[PDB]
Amino acid sequence: LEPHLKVTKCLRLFNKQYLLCVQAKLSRPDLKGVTEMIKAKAILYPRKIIGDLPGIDVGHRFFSRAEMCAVGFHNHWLNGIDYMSMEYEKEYSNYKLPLAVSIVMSGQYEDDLDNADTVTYTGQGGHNLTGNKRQIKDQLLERGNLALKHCCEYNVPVRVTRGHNCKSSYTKRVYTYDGLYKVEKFWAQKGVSGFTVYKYRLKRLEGQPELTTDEGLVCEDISGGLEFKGIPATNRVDDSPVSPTSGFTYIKSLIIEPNVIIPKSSTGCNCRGSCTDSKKCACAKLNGGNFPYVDLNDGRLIESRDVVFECGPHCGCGPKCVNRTSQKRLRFNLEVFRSAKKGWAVRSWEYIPAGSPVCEYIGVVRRTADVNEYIFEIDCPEFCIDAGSTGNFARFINHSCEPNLFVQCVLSSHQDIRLARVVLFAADNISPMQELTYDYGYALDSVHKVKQLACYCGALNCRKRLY
DNA sequence: GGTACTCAGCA
DNA sequence: TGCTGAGTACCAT
Ligand SMILES: Nc1ncnc2c1ncn2[C@@H]1O[C@H](CSCC[C@H](N)C(=O)O)[C@@H](O)[C@H]1O
Ligand SMILES: [Zn+2]
Ligand SMILES: [Zn+2]
Ligand SMILES: [Zn+2]
Ligand SMILES: [Zn+2]
Repeated sequence: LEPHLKVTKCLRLFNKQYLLCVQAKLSRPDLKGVTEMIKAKAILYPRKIIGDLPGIDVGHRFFSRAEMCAVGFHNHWLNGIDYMSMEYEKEYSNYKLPLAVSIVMSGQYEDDLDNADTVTYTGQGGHNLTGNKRQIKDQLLERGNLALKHCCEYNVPVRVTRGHNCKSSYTKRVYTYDGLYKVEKFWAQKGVSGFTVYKYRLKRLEGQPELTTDEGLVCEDISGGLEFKGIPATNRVDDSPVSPTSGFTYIKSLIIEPNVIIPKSSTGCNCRGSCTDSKKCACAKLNGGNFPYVDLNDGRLIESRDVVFECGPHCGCGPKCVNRTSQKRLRFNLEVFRSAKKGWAVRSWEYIPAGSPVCEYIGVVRRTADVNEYIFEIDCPEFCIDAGSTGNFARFINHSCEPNLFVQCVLSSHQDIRLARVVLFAADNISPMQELTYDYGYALDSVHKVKQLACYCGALNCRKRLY
C-alpha cells in the first residue's frame, strides 16, 4: 500500500466530496468537504507527526488548506501553526508540550520575512482576520508561539508550507511543501504596527531537494490552428528536428469509415438555454436524476460513472450547457514534448483541477475486425478508434501505472454504447510542466511465444510491462 | 461541556 | 476594501 498512492486516493476522495458540496450549493465546500472526510474516518494521518509524511514529498503542491487538512498534513483550515496538544504529553515525555509540527507562511502577517532558505516567521495572536489584516494587540508566548519555542529548545523541525498566487484562471492560490525547517532562534519585539510580536527564525535543513525558483521547438502548433489553444511541440532530446505531425493530419472531430454504423440520434431534452432544473431535463433523468458535471471552472466531472449522458444535437439547450462539458474547446495550454524513451508525450503548462476534461480521444472509428500503436478500443469490443494517421493530440498521451488521467465514456449524439465517446478527464489536480498520462489497461500476455513491451512510467508501482 | 482562537476564501 | 467558518485545545464561570 505505497504511501504516495494512499495519498493520491485520499486526495481523490476529498475532491469527490468537495465537488458534491459545490453542486449541493453549500457554503465553503472545501471546509464542508473535509468535514465529510472526518465523518467517514478517511483522513490519511489522523494523529499528528513530527517530520515528513510518507507520500508527501518536499515540493508537494496542495491546492487549498482544505487538502492539507484532508490528508492530515495540517489539521487547521485557518491556523498558521499546527502543533501537538497536551494530549501528546505521555506519548512524548521526553519533550515538553505543546510542540509545533507544521507552519504555513501565507504572507498574511506583516512581520514575516521570507528569504527562502531562511525565514523570520511571526507567531500567532493579535491579528486581524478582516480589515487591513494587521496586528491589533500584543502577542504572548501562549500557543503556537509556545510550541515553536519548544521546537527551538528540543531540536524538533517544522514542516514549512508556502502560499503562492497563480495566473491559472481556475486556480487562484496554491500551497507548496518546501521541507523541514529548524527554529534557529526566537525573540519578542515590537512589530511594524507597534504591538508586541514574537518572531521565530527558521533555517532550512539539508538532506532535502533544493528550493528552485518558481526551447528546442520543432513546431509552433501541432494543431493546424484547429484547437482553441495551440499545442506547441518541442524536442530537446535530439536536434533531430522531425515533427510529431509528420505523416499525420490533425482533426477536431471524429471520422467514420463506411463499414461502421451510425446509430440513431438521441431524442434529447427540451429545456432552453441551459439545463439547470433536473426535474425538467431528460438528460438528467438519463444520468440517474442528477447532472454528472458541476458548474465550476468551466465544468468538472464529479466522479467517474459507467457512461455519462451529455446533452446532444437535439437538446434545446445551447453549447454552454453544463451537461455539454466535454464538448467545449481546449481549456489548457498544453505541450507535446519529446521524452527520452516514451517517444512523444504531452504535458500541461498550467493548472488542471481534478475532474476537468482534458480531451476526447479522436481518430477514425474503424471496426475492430478490420484490424498499430495508436488504437483505442471502445468498451463501456466491436468498434475502435484508429488515431494512426489522423486524429487529435490525444494520441500523444502516454501510459502510466500511476496516471493523472482516467477514461470516461460519454454518450451525446446517440444512445448506443458501442460507439460511445472516449474522453479523458483529470483524475488528480495537475501542476504545470508535469506529464499527463492514463492507464491503458492492457491485460498481460495479450498480444502475440507471447510478446511484451517494457514500461517507462517512472512510477514506483510500475508493473514493468505494458503488455 | 463550553468557547475563544484562527496566516481562508469568498464573490 | 465585508464576514462566516469549523475544529481543535484547553478549561469548567
Ligand atoms: N508507459 C509507456 N512505456 C513505454 N512506452 C509507451 C508507454 N506509453 C506509450 N508508449 C509508447 O507510445 C505508444 C503510445 S501513443 C503515444 C506515444 C508515441 N510514441 C508518441 O509519442 O508518438 C505506445 O504504444 C508505446 O509504444
Ligand atoms: Zn436539458
Ligand atoms: Zn443541455
Ligand atoms: Zn439535453
Ligand atoms: Zn508502468
